[PDB]
Amino acid sequence: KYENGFINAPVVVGPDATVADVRRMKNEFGFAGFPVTDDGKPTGKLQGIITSRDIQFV
Amino acid sequence: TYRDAATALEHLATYAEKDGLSVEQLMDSKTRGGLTYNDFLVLPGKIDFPSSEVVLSSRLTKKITLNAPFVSSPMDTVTEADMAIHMALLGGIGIIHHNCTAEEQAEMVRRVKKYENGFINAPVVVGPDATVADVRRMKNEFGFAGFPVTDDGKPTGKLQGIITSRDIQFVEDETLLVSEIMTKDVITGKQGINLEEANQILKNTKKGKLPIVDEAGCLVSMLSRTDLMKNQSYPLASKSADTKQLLCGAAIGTIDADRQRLAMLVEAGLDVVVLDSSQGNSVFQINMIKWIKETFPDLQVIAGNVVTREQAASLIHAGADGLRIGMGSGSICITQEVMACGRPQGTAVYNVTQFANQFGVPCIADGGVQNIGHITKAIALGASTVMMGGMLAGTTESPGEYFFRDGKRLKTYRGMGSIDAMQVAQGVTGSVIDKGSIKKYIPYLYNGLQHSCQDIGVRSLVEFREKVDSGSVRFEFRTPSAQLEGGVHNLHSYELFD
Amino acid sequence: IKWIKETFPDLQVIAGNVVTREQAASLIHAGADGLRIGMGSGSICITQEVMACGRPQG
Amino acid sequence: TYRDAATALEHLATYAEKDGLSVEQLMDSKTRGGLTYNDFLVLPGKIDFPSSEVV
Amino acid sequence: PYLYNGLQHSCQDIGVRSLVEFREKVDSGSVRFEFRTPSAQLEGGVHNLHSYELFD
Amino acid sequence: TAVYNVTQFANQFGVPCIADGGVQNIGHITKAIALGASTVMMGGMLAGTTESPGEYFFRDGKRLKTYRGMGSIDAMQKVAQGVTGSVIDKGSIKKYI
Ligand SMILES: Nc1nc2c(ncn2[C@@H]2O[C@H](COP(=O)(O)OP(=O)(O)O)[C@@H](O)[C@H]2O)c(=O)[nH]1
Ligand SMILES: Nc1nc2c(ncn2[C@@H]2O[C@H](COP(=O)(O)OP(=O)(O)O)[C@@H](O)[C@H]2O)c(=O)[nH]1
Ligand SMILES: Nc1nc2c(ncn2[C@@H]2O[C@H](COP(=O)(O)OP(=O)(O)O)[C@@H](O)[C@H]2O)c(=O)[nH]1
Ligand SMILES: Nc1nc2c(ncn2[C@@H]2O[C@H](COP(=O)(O)OP(=O)(O)O)[C@@H](O)[C@H]2O)c(=O)[nH]1
Ligand SMILES: Nc1nc2c(ncn2[C@@H]2O[C@H](COP(=O)(O)OP(=O)(O)O)[C@@H](O)[C@H]2O)c(=O)[nH]1
Ligand SMILES: Nc1nc2c(ncn2[C@@H]2O[C@H](COP(=O)(O)O)[C@@H](O)[C@H]2O)c(=O)[nH]1
Ligand SMILES: Nc1nc2c(ncn2[C@@H]2O[C@H](COP(=O)(O)O)[C@@H](O)[C@H]2O)c(=O)[nH]1
Ligand SMILES: [K+]
Ligand SMILES: [K+]
Repeated sequence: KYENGFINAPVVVGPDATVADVRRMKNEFGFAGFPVTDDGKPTGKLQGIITSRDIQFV
Repeated sequence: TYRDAATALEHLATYAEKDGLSVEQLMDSKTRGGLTYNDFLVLPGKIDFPSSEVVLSSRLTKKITLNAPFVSSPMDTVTEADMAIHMALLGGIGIIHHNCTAEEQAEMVRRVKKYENGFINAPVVVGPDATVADVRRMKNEFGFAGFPVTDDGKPTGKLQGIITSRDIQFVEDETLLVSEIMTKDVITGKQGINLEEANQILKNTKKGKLPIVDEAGCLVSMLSRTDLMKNQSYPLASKSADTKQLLCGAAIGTIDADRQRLAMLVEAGLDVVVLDSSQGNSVFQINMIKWIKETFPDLQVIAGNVVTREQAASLIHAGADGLRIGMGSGSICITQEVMACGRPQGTAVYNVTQFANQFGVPCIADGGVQNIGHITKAIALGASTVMMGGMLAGTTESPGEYFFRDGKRLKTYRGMGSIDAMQVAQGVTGSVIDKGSIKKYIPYLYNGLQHSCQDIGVRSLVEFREKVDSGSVRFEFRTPSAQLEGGVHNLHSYELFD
Repeated sequence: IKWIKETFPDLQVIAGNVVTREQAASLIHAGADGLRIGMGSGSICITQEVMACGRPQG
Repeated sequence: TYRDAATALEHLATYAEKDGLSVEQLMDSKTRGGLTYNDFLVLPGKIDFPSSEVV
Repeated sequence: PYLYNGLQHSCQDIGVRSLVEFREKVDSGSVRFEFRTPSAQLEGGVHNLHSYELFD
Repeated sequence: TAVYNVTQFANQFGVPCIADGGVQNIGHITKAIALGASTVMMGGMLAGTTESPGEYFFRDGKRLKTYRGMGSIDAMQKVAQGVTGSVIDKGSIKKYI
């Protein structure tokens, strides 16, 4: 999973998740590029994306 | 029969003195005299706070204060730009060596000052007629890839767009012009805006840069997102309160030629100068000090080296803003064996600072420092900061090429008085073991000093200074047997950080 | 120490480590039933070199 | 508060003795006695001449 | 000449222009001294190096 | 001798062979391939590099990493045919390889 062309089952986050949750996810995986789906599942409806820049200075 | 335990604290008053020695009694030679760090200990006190609460704010000079009492020595095997940059970021400061041409030293100072910025002065720019090949050559040279695009290719030119690493990153045709690949619509800040205002706009855009332009649309300055990141990652960084640039120190001699050298260092943005000498109490250095205060009145001057009260008085009278203490205490130094002249570092620090502190002149304890214990004791005896040479040699930020010998990873470390460096030697050439990055090593020293203050029962170095002078902090001599017992002993083998 | 004497009054408490008169007085006042003396005197210990803090054991 | 630096040389007179020991005090055994070269140092002073001038 | 030059620099650091002056300033108590504990002697010499290598 | 005699047989079946063990330098790699090996396996040479697990410690004035055989008692504990030892630091394999 270190290098991909098409990433399978990318890590995602729900809209109701907090910045605290996203930072905890960044430390764990550890990247900060999580698309946002409505149900918080990888197969869910895309509603946006959150990146490192988005949470860097929150 | 036995006294009631409830009377334990009250019974302490029946004793004429607190247990252990005052700093006065310790250094009241006597009987015994001429001691160094390893000859004594600081006795523990009362803990009523966490070590994380301990403040290590320290005066480098009259007007300069650091968040940590750590100073890297001006030696060609310890402090160049890389060293000085990271010392400043981690709350200390670096003194750039002068075993080099004036131009080379000024360049090192300049790189330290330009490493972090608030408003970038004269940012690197590119013209629209430049090629991708040119931009890549610029990236390699500076090297950063964010360049605003001006019509004339001057920092003061009319802004027409911006070129970033992402823009050139996967361009196959290097002949393409900047005008073709650049981003034309760029968010800018208006001239006259202050730093806090400019930063917010930058934070809102989420872009790499924020160019500042005048009403005519000409570039005047620029912000960088990474500067905000650097501030966030290094909140204790030693920086100018106005420019946000890292503080930088540099060493010079006291000959007439160093006047031109210093002028070049000041132009590069030097914040503090160290007059480098094994015996600073000279007419030569005194004249240099006087010349600096009238020529560069805003430049802080550290004089030295000194080890006696008389030396200190002489240079303080000359106008020194700080003092460098140590003669022969250096790991790679031999002045005492060659000149018969020097002083045990512990006694030197005490007797000099006992005089100098009365004048609000901070003193650097220079040489003989190898561990956290040495740092604590130096400060206990009156030092405001400690200078480290050998301890920082062999770190990745140190300027050296690692070589292998005796099955050990080594870096060369040499005294500035050694014949090799000058090319009667007062230093020698040697090697030191690898230690890794100071990004780990300095926080270890920082954390260690906090715990040391905690055990002693002081919440800051300011408090530490006060409680020692008042006789509240207590000390104890170490016989040769006590020192062996104090260190590792009676083991077949043994293996601090990481 | 105080919490132990009121919770487990029959339990003997040894406090420490200490090396000064003042430390001893403090913990004795707290109710210590015994004291442990030593700081840096340990064969495998380095507190004195790392903390600049300790005392010759004698 | 801090003393004025201009009074630094004048303030030296408030001390009973110069910093360090006299040769008499060094060799006034005592306590300590029976020392050799490696047991002591000479403290530095004031430089107002080049070493080449030394006779 | 190395010893000669070295002794000149040593006199300079002490602040005396000759051995005659050196003798006088010591006897008058102007030249000052300091004991060296065993720790100070180790600190005064080369210390804490993996290896090391005066004249020539 | 092991690499030569095995590969002289294995090459006839198009089966590539790894030369595992005894490799310490570029010369060993060359000779192993010369004798018929298709690749070389390195253990000790890569131990002590930054990308290798786990943590460095200092002994005898040298920066070391623990290096042990899978047949050592320590390894089998989560008749020994291996031992536990140490190797010097080597830095990143991004430079070493
Ligand atoms: N997304 C993605 N594309 C890749 C990756 N590796 C190679 N490619 C694409 O594969 C194509 C050709 O790659 P090539 O240069 O032959 O190297 P190779 O794919 O590593 O064999 C190019 O379009 C690359 O951008 C990867 O890790 N991720
Ligand atoms: N963002 C993300 N990256 C993944 C995932 N799984 C594997 N990766 C890889 O991890 C790397 C992360 O990209 P990077 O730009 O370094 O970090 P990010 O921008 O914070 O996501 C890429 O090379 C991905 O191919 C995943 O679920 N999410
Ligand atoms: N781009 C740029 N950076 C500078 C200049 N002068 C100093 N710097 C510093 O270099 C750093 C730029 O790093 P970064 O923005 O990540 O690199 P870039 O995105 O490729 O420009 C900032 O911290 C600046 O303070 C300059 O003229 N141009
Ligand atoms: N629209 C617009 N694009 C910009 C601005 N600043 C930079 N860009 C472009 O957006 C892309 C990403 O730039 P940036 O994130 O600053 O580059 P990085 O610092 O290399 O990550 C590049 O193609 C830039 O030319 C801006 O203010 N507005
Ligand atoms: N652009 C920029 N702003 C800075 C820098 N250093 C401090 N600041 C700003 O100074 C203001 C005060 O922040 P401050 O509390 O000093 O943060 P700290 O320096 O981490 O303690 C904030 O707007 C910071 O963003 C820098 O290097 N660059
Ligand atoms: N006399 C003398 N002192 C030196 C020389 N090089 C470095 N020093 C001193 O030794 C200190 C470094 O000591 P270390 O940190 O290695 O124990 C420096 O701060 C500097 O004052 C030299 O060549 N001669
Ligand atoms: N018999 C035995 N072989 C081992 C053990 N541990 C490792 N080896 C082998 O020794 C090789 C290591 O060779 P090196 O690169 O250290 O010279 C490994 O690739 C593996 O094949 C062990 O405990 N017992
Ligand atoms: K010990
Ligand atoms: K020395």
